[PDB]
Amino acid sequence: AVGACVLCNSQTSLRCGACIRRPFLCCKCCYDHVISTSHKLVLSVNPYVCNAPGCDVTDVTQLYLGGMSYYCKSHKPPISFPLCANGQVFGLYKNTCVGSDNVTDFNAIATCDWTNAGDYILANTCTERLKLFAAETLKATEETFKLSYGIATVREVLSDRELHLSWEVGKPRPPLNRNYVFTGYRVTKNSKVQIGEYTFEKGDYGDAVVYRGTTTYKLNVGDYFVLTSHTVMPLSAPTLVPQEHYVRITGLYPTLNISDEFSSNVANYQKVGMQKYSTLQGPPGTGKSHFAIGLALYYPSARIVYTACSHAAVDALCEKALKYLPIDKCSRIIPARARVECFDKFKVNSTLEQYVFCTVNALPETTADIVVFDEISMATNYDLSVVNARLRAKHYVYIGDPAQLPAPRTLLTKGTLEPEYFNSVCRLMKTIGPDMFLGTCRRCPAEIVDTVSALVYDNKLKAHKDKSAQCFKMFYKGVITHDVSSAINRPQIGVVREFLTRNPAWRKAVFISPYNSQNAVASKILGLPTQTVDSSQGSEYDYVIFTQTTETAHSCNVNRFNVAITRAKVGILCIMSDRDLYDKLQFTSL
Amino acid sequence: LTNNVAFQTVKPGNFNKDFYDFAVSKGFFKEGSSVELKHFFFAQDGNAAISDYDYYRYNLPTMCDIRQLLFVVEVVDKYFDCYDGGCINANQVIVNNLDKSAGFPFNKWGKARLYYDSMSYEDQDALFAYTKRNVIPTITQMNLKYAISAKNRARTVAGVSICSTMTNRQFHQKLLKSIAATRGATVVIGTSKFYGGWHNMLKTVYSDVENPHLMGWDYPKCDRAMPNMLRIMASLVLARKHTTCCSLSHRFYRLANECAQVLSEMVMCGGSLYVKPGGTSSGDATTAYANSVFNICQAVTANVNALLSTDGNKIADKYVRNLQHRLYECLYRNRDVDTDFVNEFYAYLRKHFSMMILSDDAVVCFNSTYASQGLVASIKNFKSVLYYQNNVFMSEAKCWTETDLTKGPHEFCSQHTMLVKQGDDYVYLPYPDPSRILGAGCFVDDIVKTDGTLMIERFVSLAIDAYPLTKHPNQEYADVFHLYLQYIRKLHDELTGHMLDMYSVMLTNDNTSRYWEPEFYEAMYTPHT
Amino acid sequence: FSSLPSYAAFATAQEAYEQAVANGDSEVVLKKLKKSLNVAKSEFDRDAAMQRKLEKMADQAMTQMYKQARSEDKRAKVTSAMQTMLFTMLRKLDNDALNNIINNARDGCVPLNIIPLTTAAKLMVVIPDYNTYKNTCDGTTFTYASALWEIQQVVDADSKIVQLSEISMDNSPNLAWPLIVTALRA
Amino acid sequence: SSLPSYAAFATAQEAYEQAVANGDSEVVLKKLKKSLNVAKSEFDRDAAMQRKLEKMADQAMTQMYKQARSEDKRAKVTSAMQTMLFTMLRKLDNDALNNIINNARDGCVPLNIIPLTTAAKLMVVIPDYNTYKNTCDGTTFTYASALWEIQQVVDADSKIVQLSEISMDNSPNLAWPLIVTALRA
Amino acid sequence: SKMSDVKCTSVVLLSVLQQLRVESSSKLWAQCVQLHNDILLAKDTTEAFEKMVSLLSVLLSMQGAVDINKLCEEM
RNA sequence: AUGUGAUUUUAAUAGCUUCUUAGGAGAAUGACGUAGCAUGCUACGC
RNA sequence: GCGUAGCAUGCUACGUCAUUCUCCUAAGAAGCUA
Ligand SMILES: Nc1ncnc2c1ncn2[C@@H]1O[C@H](COP(=O)(O)OP(=O)(O)O)[C@@H](O)[C@H]1O
Ligand SMILES: [Mg+2]
Ligand SMILES: [Zn+2]
Ligand SMILES: [Zn+2]
Ligand SMILES: [Zn+2]
Repeated sequence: AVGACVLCNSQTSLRCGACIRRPFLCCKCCYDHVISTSHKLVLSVNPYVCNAPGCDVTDVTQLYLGGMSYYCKSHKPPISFPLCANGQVFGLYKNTCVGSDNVTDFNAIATCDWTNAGDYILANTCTERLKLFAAETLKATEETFKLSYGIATVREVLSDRELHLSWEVGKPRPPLNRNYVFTGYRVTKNSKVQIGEYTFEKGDYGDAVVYRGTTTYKLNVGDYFVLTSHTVMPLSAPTLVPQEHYVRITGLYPTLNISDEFSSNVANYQKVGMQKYSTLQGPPGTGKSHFAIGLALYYPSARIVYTACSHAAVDALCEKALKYLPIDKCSRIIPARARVECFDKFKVNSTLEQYVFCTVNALPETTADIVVFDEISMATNYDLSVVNARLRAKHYVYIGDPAQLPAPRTLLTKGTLEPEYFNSVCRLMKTIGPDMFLGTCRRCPAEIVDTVSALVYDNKLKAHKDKSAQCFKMFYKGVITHDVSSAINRPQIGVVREFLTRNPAWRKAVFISPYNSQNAVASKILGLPTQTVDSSQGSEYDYVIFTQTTETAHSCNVNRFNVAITRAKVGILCIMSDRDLYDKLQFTSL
Repeated sequence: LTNNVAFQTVKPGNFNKDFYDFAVSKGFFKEGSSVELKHFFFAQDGNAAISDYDYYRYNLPTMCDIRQLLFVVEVVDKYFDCYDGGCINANQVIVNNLDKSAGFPFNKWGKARLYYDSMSYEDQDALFAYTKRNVIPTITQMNLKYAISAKNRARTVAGVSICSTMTNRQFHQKLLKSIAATRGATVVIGTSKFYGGWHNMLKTVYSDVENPHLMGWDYPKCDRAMPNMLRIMASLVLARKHTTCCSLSHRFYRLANECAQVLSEMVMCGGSLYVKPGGTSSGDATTAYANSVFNICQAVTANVNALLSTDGNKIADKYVRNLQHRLYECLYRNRDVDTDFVNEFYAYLRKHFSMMILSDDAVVCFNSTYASQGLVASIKNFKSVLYYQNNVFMSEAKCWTETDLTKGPHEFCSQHTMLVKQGDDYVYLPYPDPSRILGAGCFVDDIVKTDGTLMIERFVSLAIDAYPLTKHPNQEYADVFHLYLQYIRKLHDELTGHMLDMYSVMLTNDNTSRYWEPEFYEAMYTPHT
Repeated sequence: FSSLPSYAAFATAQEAYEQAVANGDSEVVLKKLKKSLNVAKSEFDRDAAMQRKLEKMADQAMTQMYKQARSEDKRAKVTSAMQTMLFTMLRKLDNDALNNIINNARDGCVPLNIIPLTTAAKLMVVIPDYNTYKNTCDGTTFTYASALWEIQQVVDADSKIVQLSEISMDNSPNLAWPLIVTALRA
Repeated sequence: SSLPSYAAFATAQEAYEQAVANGDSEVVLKKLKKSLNVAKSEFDRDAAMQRKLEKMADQAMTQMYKQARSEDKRAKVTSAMQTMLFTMLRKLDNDALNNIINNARDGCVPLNIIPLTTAAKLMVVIPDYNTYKNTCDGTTFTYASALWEIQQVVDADSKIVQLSEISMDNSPNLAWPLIVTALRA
Repeated sequence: SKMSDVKCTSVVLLSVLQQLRVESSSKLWAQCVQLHNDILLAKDTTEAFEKMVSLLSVLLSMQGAVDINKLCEEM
């Protein structure tokens, strides 16, 4: 098989060996990538290992092509030549290749481990193809390291039709997906080398799995299957489609006398109409999530695809559309997994309707007239690429605010990412400024918005509301029970319980806490609907019960407080541990 | 069988734009040309399979005249006397291609290879000997044909099961491969048109007939209108070679199996079993040879009708008048064969009605004086015979007569014939329809045959077929061969370019230099080999 | 070849010849040594070049043996598939009506063409146009094969359900004929 | 021919050529004949294996080319076929095809197959007042290089409107895109 | 050579339509096949072009299948 | 977490021809080796 | 004159290698015909 070089796009057949994503590479580009980094294994239509009966020399700088095989320095035939010669690695299309100088960044992208905070900033300012490759390899590395697997080994080989399974106790196990590969790791001492990529689907009887392999060697007694690679779907579409400015609204048909509430955004709807992709930046609870609906009501004949990374944002959009848009001519898409509860009020799984709602990972290969990507703050370059590849739409609208919490990035544990490096759209907004802006709080009381108008924004956020005085600031130490590596605060929830009887108007509030275990256990203690800070972004809640658990770096970051507290429409009760955060907020002292 | 009927469509052909552009750049396809595309890949909607199986409604129950069929049978058998046949063991049957389908329901689990391998020779002979004293009804699918044709009607072929083909091969294959290995006989099957074979066929047809005139008829709806009586007759004439290997009950049960699996059996046309009223299924183990026996039967019946229906007092040749007298006497006044007169009439036919038969397509070199007098079959006699023994009207606009032998039959096996000069003598060369070759080049039936450089053998074979056009007087006809040669040259040039870019070294021994020289093809129509 | 005793004999003959070259002995002794060396070459090529044909034959038998083992593994799979197909059709038979009609027969033999006509519980009518619909299965029940069938479903060529109120003279053009109506014996 | 065996054969050939030029005694000349013959035998034995390897290399190159090109041709068949379609469709340069294609680019696509028989119903969506003005004149409609008669103009609201309301000044009020139902003339 | 060009454009167009899964709607595939077979069996170029227009109207009618702008800009 | 997909999927009998690869056999030409017969010559013995 | 041994030449038989050709079979791709 042949392909295209990642960093010059010329025809080639040389994959690299030690890159996670198994990329294609050109001739000169492959020579520069293998001569400068620790990656040495190279795969042409056949691997570049030595061809002696017993020998393991993979460094392409050593091997020689003799006859129709590859031999190391010792096993070299008399008439042959080395592969790594004249600045190129021998392969197909040898003399129709044009290299590029971008190997300075490709080496770093393919070499790093995505644990530092320089790796992520490198993967957001390179060329578009390098951006895509970096996002793809980052997703693969995440799936390999985080929640990886327990070391499995086959006790015995009943047959090649079905394998045997034995998970190591202490670590979890990932399920079947042909995209998963469990490298063979017979690690005793005899040829500790990948013996193939395998995937395991268990049967309905006994302890046996009908595996699907990629090699032709029988399983040895000591052979193990370790999840050291995952094959993400190769993405092609660019992170951001090229901009093209228009002079008139094309493909969208404006209305006259749209409504009373959305009359202020008429010029912004025109701005959306006159550009290919537009970006709207607005501090939290300032009106982005209904700006999408007003866009819909300003172009009634235009088919619209609302999409978002998580399930809460799409659900909030569903709420507002049902509140404003004709409920009959809408829809909602759910994946075949059907793992999580969704918004069951429109005709579900009806793609051909004029108003679709979906999660970016479950979009169908369709078209549209405008695709509203909501809350890009939770969007990685992979999600932008997926939405660009699946949805061909005349107009794009990326609404979001970088100041709120970013995507998980579980591997990131050292350093800190600035807002302008979360993804490509955040870089566009923070570098050259948003195309639209609307700062005026419309959801949470003037007191809390005044509080947050200093921590994150330099009092550039105005409020049009009244201070309800229902923003209670409490200082409870909240002894910590670090049970499952996720802080649980029994005294804090108990104190909430004892002060939850004192407030009749707060019985139907929502529980928020920056720790999943605390959120989950809060449901049993007092029965309120619990939602973590991460998944509560987008929804609107009247009364909120927040409990800052520990003095740490996770719950103590300003942005997570911002997104947690700004979700209170009329009032909120916050419990605290950090004094510095207690120093600058403007709440009732209780 | 299923809960929902299945509708099968036929896709259109894949255009080969490179070759069409080359052709139009070589001055082809211009307005008012004599070589214009006429053979395309026609598409069909979902009502193709069942609107084409419905043409069996033309098969009425025909009751053939018996005192005359029982004499046409003797003459037709005399035509099949040079051959030898019998039963063969399962280890002597040779299948041509083992990857071909295995009918229904066996196609769900594999091809014919699976059943020719899973079954040993012992349990193959077991099944065959089981069929010689038992009847095995069988289902046959109707498959739509995806091939280039000049008319939009769907083409359907009866895919017969493996349980039928295995045993029918073991039964018939000795005779069927003795027919395909005899040269100079009436049934020209197994005779090639290359290496001076077409000339040999056309000159054995002219087996000393006094005032020759070439003739060719056409059977409308040949395989869907053939009466059951004549298909049974063909199956019984093919089974006269088992005079020793088989007893009489064995032969009757083999005939019953042939009728139960081929003649009138269940037909699965898109997830549904219908009943086949009759007529030959065109995919059984003996389709070309059974139809050849049919065609000779119709020719001999036409001769008998023409000779008897003649007045009798106008017949001047006193030998032919007595021959007519004895023919009527041997038809309607004798109950036992008269082998002396059967031989006499067979000699008469081969002296005045030389035939050449390929499975439905016949060329005759009939005596002209006798035909004008009425002592031998002419076109009108064939039309009458078809009217009252096939229930189809043979329009005279599709049957040709040639009065000049110096230009061969007008059309035999879809190949026109022309007398060219080779070496020092003259030979008959068959040339095809130029539109057919051009449409075969332009419209391939797959997307990997459109690449071209992968398929140079495709164009080599097409040029082998189209070589004779070079000797045609019409220049636009002769240009097709040179078009194909130039396209092969271009294909090889760009193949070398692509393989020299994909590597740095071209092929070491590239012996394609002979496929764009006319000598390689010119040697394919010379008698030496 | 290289592991044969004849190879050892050839090797020792070559060693002796090279030693005599280093010894520079007479021509007759060298000539005799050459004769011994040459016969070793013939013996080496007598046994070798039979090894190549020996291994060639062994490989041919092994490849054939591999093929026959695979053949006897496909035979079992297809046999199991055929058995399952036959038995699954058995479980589909409507045994009560089939027994009722076969017990009436004299010899126990009945024509196949009626086994459905008198025992099949579900009937599918394929209709090419509206006139045939109105003439064959108008309404919600109809009469075929001297029985009374009730129309349970109606689909079009695209397998899309069609409500019985949509099949009208004026609504005929909008339907994807032919229509397959499925009814059950009553 | 670039092989040590050829080196030995060529040097033996040169030695024999020098000897035959000298025409020395038979013993040395015939001994050189035998040595040349054995060296040639060794050289040809090596050349046969060289040619076998070369032929295997050519077979492998051809098979790899066939496989790569077949998979490439199958991989991109939809895009290639559509681009070929439109290349040919522009090459035709017909008035009707060009008209309908240029209209479909602007958004004036037909909602059903354009009918051929006289007096048949065509439903075409019109997205703009400029597209309406260019094609619709009075109560006539220029489409597919043919003149249709407008029967019924409806809106995205599915409310029947009349040709009077469609005017430059009044155009923004109508809920585009209109749907024109017309008959061939 | 304009008559022998519509007959090839029709083949390419019907291949394109069959690759967009018009085969799955019988009422439309029947009309498409009728127009294709009628273009192929045509003598007067005017009839062939008129049926070509009617058949291309099938491809233009469905909006989510092809991207007419991109395909037409390149040519 | 991106394949709880897709193997959901039709393609006949027979004839002729071209091309490619593998195996065997046969033929012919050439080369090296062993054995046998004949001629010429040489060492010694008779 | 005879023998044993040695060399050269010629011929026969056998063994091995190289080249060319024919065929027998097996597998694969493709084309046309009924
Ligand atoms: N023009 C307006 N006048 C009054 N209230 C508004 C207006 N627009 C929006 N709102 C209210 O403000 C809230 C904004 O919600 P949302 O769009 O989710 O905030 P953001 O997008 O800023 O996070 C809505 O719930 C709505 O009720
Ligand atoms: Mg919002
Ligand atoms: Zn690498
Ligand atoms: Zn080595
Ligand atoms: Zn027999």
